[PDB]
Amino acid sequence: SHMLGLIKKKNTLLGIDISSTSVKLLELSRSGGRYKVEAYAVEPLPPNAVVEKNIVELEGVGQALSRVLVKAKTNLKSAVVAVAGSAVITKTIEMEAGLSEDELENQLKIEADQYIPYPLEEVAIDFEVQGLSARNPERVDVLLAACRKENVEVREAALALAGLTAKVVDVEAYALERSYALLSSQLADTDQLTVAVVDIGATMTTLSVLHNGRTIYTREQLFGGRQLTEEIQRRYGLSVEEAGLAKKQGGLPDDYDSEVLRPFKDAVVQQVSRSLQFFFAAGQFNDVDYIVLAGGTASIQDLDRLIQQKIGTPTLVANPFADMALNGKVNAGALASDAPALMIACGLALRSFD
Amino acid sequence: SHMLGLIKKKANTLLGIDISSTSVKLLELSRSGGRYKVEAYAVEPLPPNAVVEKNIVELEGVGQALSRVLVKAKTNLKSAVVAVAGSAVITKTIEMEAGLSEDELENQLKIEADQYIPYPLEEVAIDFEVQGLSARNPERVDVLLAACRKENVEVREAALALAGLTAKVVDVEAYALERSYALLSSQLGADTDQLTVAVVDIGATMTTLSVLHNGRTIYTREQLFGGRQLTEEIQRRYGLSVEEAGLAKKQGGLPDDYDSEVLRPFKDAVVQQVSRSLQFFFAAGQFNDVDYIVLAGGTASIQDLDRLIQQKIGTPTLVANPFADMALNGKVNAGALASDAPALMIACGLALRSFD
Ligand SMILES: Nc1ncnc2c1ncn2[C@@H]1O[C@H](COP(=O)(O)OP(=O)(O)O)[C@@H](O)[C@H]1O
Ligand SMILES: Nc1ncnc2c1ncn2[C@@H]1O[C@H](COP(=O)(O)OP(=O)(O)O)[C@@H](O)[C@H]1O
Ligand SMILES: [Mg+2]
Ligand SMILES: [Mg+2]
Ligand SMILES: [Mg+2]
Repeated sequence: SHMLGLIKKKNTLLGIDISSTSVKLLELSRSGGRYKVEAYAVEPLPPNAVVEKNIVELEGVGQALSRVLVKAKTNLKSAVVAVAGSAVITKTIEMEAGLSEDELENQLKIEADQYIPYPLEEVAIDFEVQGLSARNPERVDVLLAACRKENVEVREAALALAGLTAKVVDVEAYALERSYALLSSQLADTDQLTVAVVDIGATMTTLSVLHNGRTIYTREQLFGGRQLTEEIQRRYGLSVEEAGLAKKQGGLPDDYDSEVLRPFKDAVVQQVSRSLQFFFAAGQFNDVDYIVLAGGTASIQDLDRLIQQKIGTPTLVANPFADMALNGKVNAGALASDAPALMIACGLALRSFD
Repeated sequence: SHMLGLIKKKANTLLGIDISSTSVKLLELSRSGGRYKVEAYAVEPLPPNAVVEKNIVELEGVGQALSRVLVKAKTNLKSAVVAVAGSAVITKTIEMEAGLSEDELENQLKIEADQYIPYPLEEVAIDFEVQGLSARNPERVDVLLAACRKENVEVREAALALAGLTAKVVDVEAYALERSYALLSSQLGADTDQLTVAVVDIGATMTTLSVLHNGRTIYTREQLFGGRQLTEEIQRRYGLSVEEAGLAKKQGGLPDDYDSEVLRPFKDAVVQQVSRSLQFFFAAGQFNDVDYIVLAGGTASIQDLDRLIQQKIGTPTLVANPFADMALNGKVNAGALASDAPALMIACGLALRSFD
């Protein structure tokens, strides 16, 4: 009766991106092929509640999660969250064919130890049979992915504090690929291009090269928009909130562009340039067809122009909601201005439709 | 721990297999974000008396046709979505004990569903979905059950096995129609989400009217009239067999008297067919008009049949084309697909189930 579809298959999940400085919620639905944004909200975190990709203050995250639900105003209580790909170990091993799912699980629990740095008791294991081994029909190819149990369990607890349940623990790299596939309109078929996605966060910048939809390269750096925030704080005597608000609202003195924003803009360019060079010297690729700017920092005025000017590669700000429709309860202007920072959240929400 | 998704979920694309009374249709779709693509497509006629009405009679005959439709389609997919007719499915909402798991619920549902379903206890296939807490009593839950005869599932399951195919999903044809209809938004000049459309599927031995309001089916009527009538009229008049007459219909090498004595009278009979069925639906509810009439089925490819119906009923009419906004695989014959499009609605809808 598992095959029965006498009842129409009818199951959406919240896209919840937990970063170092904020919590982002996105809810999607679709009618045929066209997607629609049901709900959206962003909540700042208490400082040092989430350092790096690691949750430290559990209650602080839970509170942030609780409040972001209210502003989004949605009914959904199940969500998709993600761990960093840097925290996941992936390995392809071969196993005996003809094993049941339980037998396969038992063997993989015991032998995972042999394929993972982590101690055996602290590991969350995910697996997938790929098919029969090419060499030998007696064996199957098994994909194995592991991370420390702590990473899953801490996010479990964090969502629980907001009454939320993680139906799926995704990997940020996968979420990026899903939302990037929607940029095909904004770009030619995303299915035939080589594209450098530069996610410029607050404290973290990440280059992700995608060829025909699949990630083929990833590099990270401790560079981000907080650098711009801290320089506004220092020059004008503002707190983190005031300075962050000042970026968007633009109420700063005349010397802001030349003394603060442009030097930061240049640091962004140098950062992007070095990362591309690292990628070119890492494989067959000599060039990318496009650079897609992502993260809140990508909304900096004419940052895309500057990168085009200094690098010579077509650059645009990510907007996964270009073709989508909107619920009347969603602010079109707010979403549009925050669009490049919602790539991960959108990709997490797209996991509902896989 | 099935929350884990450390490995990316992928690769669950299913063949759309539309089994009718006279043919088997295969369609394979892929996706690139939201944009769909036609990967594979083939059509194989069925041996006579293999499928009468919606009932499979010659199992080996359907299996063999399925084997042959695979070769022509040239696909590596071995999993498929097949459908039963909605007339074979009963839908009922019943009230059950709360706190029971789904597995717990299914076992007990065998005993409880019997009172409400017109099928034998040991001969029924039951699908169910919990809706939520009962309004009458929050200690109980409302459960939607949909049932059909076990045989309808098993025979299509066996037919596919004979061709090395697996039925991963047994869909309902009405659901398949809704999925492919949602794609007509472009050609219809309006969003499928806000529109009222009467879909007239004119098959070989059957015509079916389906009214869709904002994307959902709110009415369905069917009759045993179809393109075989045209074929049977060609058979007798010119002394041609089923194959020759059916081939002549599309190719049309026929004698000058074909248009006035056979083709046009059939055109008019179709109009009479569509006309009555619409009046049935208007007199069945608030609706006094439909915005569009969508012609589906192979018989809908009769030239200017859409214009005739539009003029004689007064409602905008077009021939269904679910592949308008789709890229095509290089191995797929663009011309053949274009001419067979209105007959591929169900097959397209079945393949779209891969993405639900
Ligand atoms: N319109 C904007 N202009 C400039 N900077 C912005 C804008 N919107 C957001 N930011 C910056 O984006 C940074 C946060 O980026 P985001 O990717 O959304 O979170 P994270 O960096 O934690 O992943 C903050 O430093 C904020 O100052
Ligand atoms: N181009 C065409 N012109 C006229 N009739 C056609 C054309 N193509 C197919 N037909 C007729 O349409 C019928 C096929 O209907 P179809 O929907 O494919 O069958 P079913 O749904 O009953 O399996 C056949 O009787 C065929 O003669
Ligand atoms: Mg981020
Ligand atoms: Mg009964
Ligand atoms: Mg049909």
